Amino acid sequence: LPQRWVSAGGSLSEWVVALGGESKLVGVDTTSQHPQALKQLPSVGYQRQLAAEGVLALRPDILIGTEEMGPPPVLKQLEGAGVRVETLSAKPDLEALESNLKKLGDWLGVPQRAEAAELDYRQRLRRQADWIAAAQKSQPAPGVLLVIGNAGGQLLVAGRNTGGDWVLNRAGARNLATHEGYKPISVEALAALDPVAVVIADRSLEGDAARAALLKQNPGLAPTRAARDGRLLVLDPTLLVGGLGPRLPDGLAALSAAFYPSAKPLSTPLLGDDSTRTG
Amino acid sequence: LPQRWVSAGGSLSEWVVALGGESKLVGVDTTSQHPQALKQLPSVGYQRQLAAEGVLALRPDILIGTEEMGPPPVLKQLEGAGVRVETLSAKPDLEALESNLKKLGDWLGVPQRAEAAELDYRQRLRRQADWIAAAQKSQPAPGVLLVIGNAGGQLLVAGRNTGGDWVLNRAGARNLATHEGYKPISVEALAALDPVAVVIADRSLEGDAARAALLKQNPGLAPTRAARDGRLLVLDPTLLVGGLGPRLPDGLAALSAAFYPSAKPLSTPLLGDDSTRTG
Amino acid sequence: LPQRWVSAGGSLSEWVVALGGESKLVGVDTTSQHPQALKQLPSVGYQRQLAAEGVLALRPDILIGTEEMGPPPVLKQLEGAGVRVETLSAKPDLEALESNLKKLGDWLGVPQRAEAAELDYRQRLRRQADWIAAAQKSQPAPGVLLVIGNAGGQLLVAGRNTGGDWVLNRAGARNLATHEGYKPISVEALAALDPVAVVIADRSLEGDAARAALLKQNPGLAPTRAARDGRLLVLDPTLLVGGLGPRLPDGLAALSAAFYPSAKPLSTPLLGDDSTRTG
Amino acid sequence: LPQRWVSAGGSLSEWVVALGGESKLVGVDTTSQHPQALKQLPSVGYQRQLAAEGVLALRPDILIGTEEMGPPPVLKQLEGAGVRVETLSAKPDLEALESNLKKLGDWLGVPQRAEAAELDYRQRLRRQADWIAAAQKSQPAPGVLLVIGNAGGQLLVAGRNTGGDWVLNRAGARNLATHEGYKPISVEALAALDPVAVVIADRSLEGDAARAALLKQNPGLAPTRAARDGRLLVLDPTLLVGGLGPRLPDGLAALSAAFYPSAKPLSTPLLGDDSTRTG
Amino acid sequence: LPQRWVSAGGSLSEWVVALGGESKLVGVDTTSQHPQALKQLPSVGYQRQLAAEGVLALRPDILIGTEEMGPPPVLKQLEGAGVRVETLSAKPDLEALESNLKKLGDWLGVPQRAEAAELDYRQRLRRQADWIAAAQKSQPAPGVLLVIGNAGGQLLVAGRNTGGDWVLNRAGARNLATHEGYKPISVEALAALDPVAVVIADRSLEGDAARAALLKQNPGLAPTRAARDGRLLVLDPTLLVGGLGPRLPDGLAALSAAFYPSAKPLSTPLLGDDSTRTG
Amino acid sequence: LPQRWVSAGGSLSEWVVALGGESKLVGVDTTSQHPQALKQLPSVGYQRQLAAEGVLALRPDILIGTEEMGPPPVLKQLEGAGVRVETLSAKPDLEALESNLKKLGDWLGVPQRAEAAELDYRQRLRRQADWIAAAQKSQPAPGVLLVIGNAGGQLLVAGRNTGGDWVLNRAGARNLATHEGYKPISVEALAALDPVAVVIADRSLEGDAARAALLKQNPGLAPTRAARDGRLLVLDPTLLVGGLGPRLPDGLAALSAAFYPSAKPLSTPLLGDDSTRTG
Ligand code: HEM
Ligand code: HEM
Ligand code: HEM
Ligand code: HEM
Ligand code: HEM
Ligand code: HEM
Repeated sequence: LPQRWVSAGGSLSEWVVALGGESKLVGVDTTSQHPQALKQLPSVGYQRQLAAEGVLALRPDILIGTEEMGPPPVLKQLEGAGVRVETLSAKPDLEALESNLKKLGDWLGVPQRAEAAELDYRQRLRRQADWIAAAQKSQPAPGVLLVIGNAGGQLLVAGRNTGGDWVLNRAGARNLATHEGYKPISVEALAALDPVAVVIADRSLEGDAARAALLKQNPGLAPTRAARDGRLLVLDPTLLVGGLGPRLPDGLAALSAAFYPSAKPLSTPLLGDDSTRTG
Repeated sequence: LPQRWVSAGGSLSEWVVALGGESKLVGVDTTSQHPQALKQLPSVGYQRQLAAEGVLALRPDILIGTEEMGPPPVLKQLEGAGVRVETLSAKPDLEALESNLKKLGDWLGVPQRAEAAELDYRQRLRRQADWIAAAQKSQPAPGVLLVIGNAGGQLLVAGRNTGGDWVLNRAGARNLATHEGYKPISVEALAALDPVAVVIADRSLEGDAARAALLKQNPGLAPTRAARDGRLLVLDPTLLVGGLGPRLPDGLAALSAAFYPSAKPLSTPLLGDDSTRTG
Repeated sequence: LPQRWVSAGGSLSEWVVALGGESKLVGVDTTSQHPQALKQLPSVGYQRQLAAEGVLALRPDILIGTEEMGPPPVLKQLEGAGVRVETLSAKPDLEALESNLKKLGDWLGVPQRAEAAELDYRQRLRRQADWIAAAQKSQPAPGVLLVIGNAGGQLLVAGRNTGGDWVLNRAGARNLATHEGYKPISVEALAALDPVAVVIADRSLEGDAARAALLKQNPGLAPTRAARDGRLLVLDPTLLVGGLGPRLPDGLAALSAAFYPSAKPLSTPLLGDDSTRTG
Repeated sequence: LPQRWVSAGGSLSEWVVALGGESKLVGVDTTSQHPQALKQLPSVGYQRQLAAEGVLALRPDILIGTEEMGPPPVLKQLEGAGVRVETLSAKPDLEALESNLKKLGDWLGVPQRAEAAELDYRQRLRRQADWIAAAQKSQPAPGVLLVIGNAGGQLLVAGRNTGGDWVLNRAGARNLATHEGYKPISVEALAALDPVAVVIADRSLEGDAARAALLKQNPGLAPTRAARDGRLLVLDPTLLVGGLGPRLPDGLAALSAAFYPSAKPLSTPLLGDDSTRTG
Repeated sequence: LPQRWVSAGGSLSEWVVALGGESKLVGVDTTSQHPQALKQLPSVGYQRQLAAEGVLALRPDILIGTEEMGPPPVLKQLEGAGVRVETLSAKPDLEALESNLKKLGDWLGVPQRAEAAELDYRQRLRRQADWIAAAQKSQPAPGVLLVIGNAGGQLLVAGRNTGGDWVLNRAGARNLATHEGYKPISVEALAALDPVAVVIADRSLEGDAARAALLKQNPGLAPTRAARDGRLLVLDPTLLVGGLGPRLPDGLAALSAAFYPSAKPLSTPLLGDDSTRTG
Repeated sequence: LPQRWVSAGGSLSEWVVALGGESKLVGVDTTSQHPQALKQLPSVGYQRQLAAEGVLALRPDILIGTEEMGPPPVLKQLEGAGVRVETLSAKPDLEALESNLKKLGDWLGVPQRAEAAELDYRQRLRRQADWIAAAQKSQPAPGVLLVIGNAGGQLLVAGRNTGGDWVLNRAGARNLATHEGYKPISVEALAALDPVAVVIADRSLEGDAARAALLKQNPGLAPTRAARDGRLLVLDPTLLVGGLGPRLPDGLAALSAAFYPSAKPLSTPLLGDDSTRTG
């Protein structure tokens, strides 16, 4: 069984730790910020732009990542250097998660723990769905948009078949975007969609800074119901990297509470609320 | 000499403390937040809406305030109740300051200290003006706007003969507003003015929250050079209440440094900087 | 259904938010500090001294408050201006609460949620009463006093039929005051009552500052068992404004734990404990 | 029943407070730091070196401590001065705890509460043992060492029949030390033992400072699996003074979670984790 | 020259560090809390009650302390064990300081630095005296009392020939106490003295907690001008242990500013101000 | 003159800001963390591994960096895309600095300010050198080592002609390394050198965490005088990237104070001190 692991992809790293493999992690990419301790480990750079020399320097027994791990030539030279490179799935669905956990469990030597993790996860999701069903008795599902930002610019809208879409659906909202994947869209169209709430995952900014930057670069969003009712929600971007992660259930609880404010929220930083208005 | 003082108007209160009369203050209005300890004294409400019963309860020997202290009927019933009511000047000029200090010094019994205060103040201002003169050798004075907000709404623009205008001029900027006093102006006109920087004094919000609210309610400001270059500066609103206060010199140093970024700033929380852009 | 709400009275505002009406609140009075976000909304001043021009500026569809909302002439001119003014009950009893929730639920469009709120509240109270019954098996109910202070002065003692009395009773204590309402009482009498504990709700001070101010202005309290055993408890004053609020249950848990120290406390900032003694 | 208590021995003090006797404590030794408020009470010095004049000055009705309370001559002169000196047991076992609680309950007048405390404690321990049994199905008990340090020096290893040994066993680990009591051992032997994890209870240092000091003065520990896998755990030293204390159950939950990382931890500052590695 | 030093007496330790001997300090007594790092060194207990075994364990080349270091028998057994024990002076005067610095400089090997330290110190004091002279032109020296407390109790008043008296005089105040040394005095007499300000050095409490405890145990102080004008100043107690220390000059600047509020304070945590009143 | 700048190399970015060009910076590499606001700008990745698509997305008018900016192919494709790529000097000497400032000043349009910056810098250095000369009268220059770490591993020692060497020399120390550039060296040799102090610049760790990691991976350093006397100094790594930066003067003041502890330090987070010992 591999003893020295290097992990690329936030959620993958969280899973390794969750399954008890923290002491086996010798290096991680920049999107791996949870738990907090992972930030103090050697860095191999961004997952989409791995540093070959960086991973080799750690004498890794295994390198794990998803489809979004690369570039391809660097991964190839790594394999040629004797490094065991595994590719898990970043797809936004339980089938993928259950498959990733199966593998991680095996390479870690804790197949039972991996099964228990899958079980607790689905249980959390079943509970989240039941809470939503009850909440929709007094309020219909709101139309929402999830956008990925870079200091408020270069907006990418989460369309169908993305982690962002999965998160919006699982939290009880209706994704207003009908396209596939993450794609840029004119603010004009976005404003026309008039979302009840907008979820912002910014790579560089957080809280009010993220909100302010968003409005600076996309003034058209100010006339949306989302901006008017103080519903520009800031989400922890790492929640969307490397496939479905262990913190999503807590994330869904916070989002669904914001989506159905007239319902007693579920029990249990990853979601900043808006305190400003427009009228 | 009066022993129990109640003060209405932020800057007036700061002066009493500055001259050593802190132990004589038994109550203050809500705009008196400096020094921090003044927030722990009994409150008589907002200066423009004093609570008669509130001041009487403190058995004050003297009540001080400016023209903006009121309403008139309440001040009258107070005088009729035997309370000594003094009215100082809130006018934005050294002549007024020097006159206010003269009186405060006398009622406090420290005429010499009051003179020294006037002297240090003007010295600070002379130094600020010389720094600006040198700074304008490599950069011309920027056109700027100062706005008073309420959670980003109900914008009042500081025109000529206001504390806001005095502050912009003393900090080396050109007030773009040509009207008199504080008046509401359409965002359309404001955006047309295209300020290099915008100074925001919000009664309820601070930092990025203030910026975000401002943009939400006034989307048109996003296309100004101010928003584009990350120059929506947030100023401590108390710096503009009750006439010229003792903290303005430090305030001018921060503003002038932001107005002439290519000059080594002057020596020495009251000014939050912008970190977002638009491009 | 009203879309823009202005609320006067801490507890009322908390309820609107609790029922999911936060995005409909456009302004609140100074006693509305919970949740924290409410402090960033436009302010209409103190509930007992509303600013007419202040509420009108917000174009409110409805203004809610209790009997303690005023003054009367200002509320009248508001009604004459077309503003819908509703008056709920501030009375210290479940009948009033259940009636306030009924109305809020209707004007908010969530009658079921309001019913669920009433249900959870009474359940919390039933649980608090059972815990007390069990706790009184090893210790008798302590005689206590609840005082409202202003920077430690102008003390008002909570007598019968006040929110303070309701809170003392519901927390398992015996209110030593036999008068009706909130009334000033000489420290001499208060010290004679010799409370086992004293609860202080100060408008301006908190923690040790509140304790120190209390003792400075009322030296006679130092010889009470309360002062001797380090039981000058500081309570969040907003818990007593605008009728019975949603945070009282958590407040009762903290108080009852302090009142019966030999009992395992109930599950779950609003109550500062004393660490000083006298002997 | 005694009204003024002076307590020597961290855990004893915690118990007095836990049973509701906080207002009866007029003084404590330096190892009594929990709850936090106990640090603000008069100090009688270190438990092993009590200040006679220090306790007498407090006019105590009773002085409680364990075998480790002294020196003997000082305790004697105290008894001769009329002070009631009680000696409880510091022995690392439930029989001793149950006997200490029995006495404290009686002198405090809350025999029932003391019984309930014993009951909750054993219940917590039964639950901890069951969790461990389940955790050992996928992982065998790890060999561990517990050391008491002084700014990383003067290391004492917890052998058999010590609170440290009790804590390691109850948390699911195997104490690698075979000696009796706390004894100094050469780092050479300690490194040879090659612990999977090392628990450090430092009197002066905490967190990374404690780790760094430990390695500075005992370089040989760097080659242990504990140092390599980032498992130099820092434990709150007060958890080991004055017999079995009320916080141990929470302490065991944290330790056992660190000892069996592949198990979902138990529900609920006293244990700092290691983030550094060696490879 | 000695390489391993153990120091008893706050101010002595500060001097060793100030002269550059920090790396030579291997242990200190509990009153040595400055700089902050000294708290992380091995502890030898309280200066007046040194732990023989504690110092020996550190293999010290030298042990330094003042007259207040003891007890005598422990110091004797230490000398008999080969430990070099030096006794400096704790007397409240420059002659003593200059003599202590002379010795420390020699044993540390930096005679010139010690001379420079004496020079800077006296210069600081000359500047403090000149500032006071100018301040007394508009205000006469206030009568003040300095008290040493233990969680607000066991009050010792600083009389003539004490560090407390030296500090009051050097800060521009008149010590109202006419006795010699530190002695207990009835609150009745203390209140009669009616100090303009009271300086409290509490061993266990700080800030408002110290104030509250003081008033609880000495209610009579509430009617003093000091309590009425919010002038119960809390001083860092370590400033008074082990003779004249390097932080006194900064301490004098803060005190003199509080004593002459109508004077612009001198340039540059050791003095907490009072925010409560009585009227 | 270029309006949109992207900067790679910490010190270069600091200079642009220092000269007043902050509003012209639209993106920076990961080593640009000062001022703090630069962390909120879009990221182009690590300087040695720039993201082509990342810079192009910002529509930059100019890209600045040093020799260490790359890789080469990416810079080439950038030039081919019309991006103006400038290469400044990272060499550790004033000639290089003065040349970089000359260029930055010109492209920014503030040649005079750039000259003033060069002037203030050299003045700071002249003052630092004079302070050292005086300090060496009572103490000889200490032999020191500066190491660059990665979570305490992969140690690179700063030899001749490196920013690390420049910093050690300018701070009054003697670099014990005789090799050229940054090179790995066995801990055996490093320990043999027996440095009086060791300066650690860790890419991932800070403070005690950095110290602990260093000792874990390099146990041999524990027997050095540096470890024994608590002189493992942690330096802000960004101070060594992108050539000589504006914060070095403050950095030199802190280091030289640590190198000559018996000298009164110079006036004015970038240097963490060691509090642990070995003996
Ligand atoms: C906080 C500042 C710094 C950060 C964030 C940083 C980050 C990185 C990253 C992400 C890598 C790729 C992974 C790896 O190979 O380790 C790297 C490589 C490297 N870094 Fe840095 N670095 C910093 C400071 C420095 C400094 C001060 C030096 C020392 C002169 C340095 C020298 C190197 C070297 C030699 C490499 C190898 C690859 C190459 O040079 O092309 N870095 N750094
Ligand atoms: C944090 C919450 C509170 C704030 C911010 C607040 C603030 C104020 C202010 C500004 C005044 C006017 C000045 C004065 O006359 O003292 C006032 C008056 C008054 N307050 Fe409050 N108050 C609070 C809580 C309470 C509570 C809990 C009570 C007790 C039942 C109360 C009873 C009164 C009374 C009796 C007056 C006299 C005037 C009147 O009742 O119309 N207040 N308050
Ligand atoms: C932090 C400081 C300040 C606080 C706490 C404060 C608070 C208030 C409050 C509570 C009201 C009543 C509600 C309303 O009508 O909006 C009010 C009204 C008003 N305030 Fe202030 N204010 C502050 C600063 C200022 C400043 C700097 C100006 C600008 C010159 C200003 C101008 C006004 C005006 C024009 C009104 C309308 C009513 C009147 O002027 O009589 N306020 N303020
Ligand atoms: C933060 C600094 C201080 C600490 C930590 C401290 C601690 C202690 C402790 C633990 C005791 C033993 C218990 C007792 O008898 O109360 C004690 C006793 C005593 N302390 Fe201190 N002390 C400090 C400052 C002072 C100061 C400034 C004075 C005043 C001149 C002082 C005068 C005394 C006296 C008179 C005793 C009685 C026993 C004797 O003097 O031998 N202490 N102290
Ligand atoms: C935070 C808690 C603790 C504090 C504040 C503390 C403090 C002290 C002090 C001040 C001394 C005297 C100086 C010396 O000889 O080192 C001492 C001695 C000693 N301590 Fe503690 N201690 C603590 C925890 C412990 C623990 C958990 C043990 C381990 C079983 C322990 C065992 C000893 C021993 C063996 C001595 C030698 C003298 C004797 O036992 O009589 N201490 N301690
Ligand atoms: C906190 C987490 C994240 C960090 C630290 C991060 C960082 C980066 C960096 C440094 C770049 C290179 C510069 C650039 O082209 O902008 C980049 C590119 C990119 N990132 Fe991320 N990223 C994060 C999250 C995400 C998420 C959630 C998405 C959305 C699905 C995403 C999608 C992309 C895309 C599409 C690119 C373009 C290049 C490519 O895909 O190969 N990133 N990111």
